Amino acid sequence: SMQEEDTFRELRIFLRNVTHRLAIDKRFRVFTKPVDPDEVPDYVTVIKQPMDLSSVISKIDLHKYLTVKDYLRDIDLICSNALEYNPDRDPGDRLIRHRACALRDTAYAIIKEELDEDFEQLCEEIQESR
Repeated sequence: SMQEEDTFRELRIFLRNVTHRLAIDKRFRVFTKPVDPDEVPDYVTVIKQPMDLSSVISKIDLHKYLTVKDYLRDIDLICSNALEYNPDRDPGDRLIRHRACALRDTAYAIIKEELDEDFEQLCEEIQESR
């Protein structure tokens, strides 16, 4: 229905806003674009499902997220990829993992404060009906 389409549009608007707020945070710069294979040639062989905040915006605009849960799976993937690709005690690895964790915790904290649970439940019930 039109009302359901309005619901998913409202979802996309919310997701774009959250994603922008993550993308402008200096700590999360490393997560804002896909890894450049020229810079990091073994990346795509170790990490099977790359994800970044630019790709997240593209996916919002492609209507790939019909729930906040779906979105958070991609935020989680950004974080888990960083953890897997940079697992060493070295400070470069530790910094990125700390930032990856902060990206994830920040997204979740925003959503906890700003997403109405009934709005999410509505999205989920529309998605389930399709």
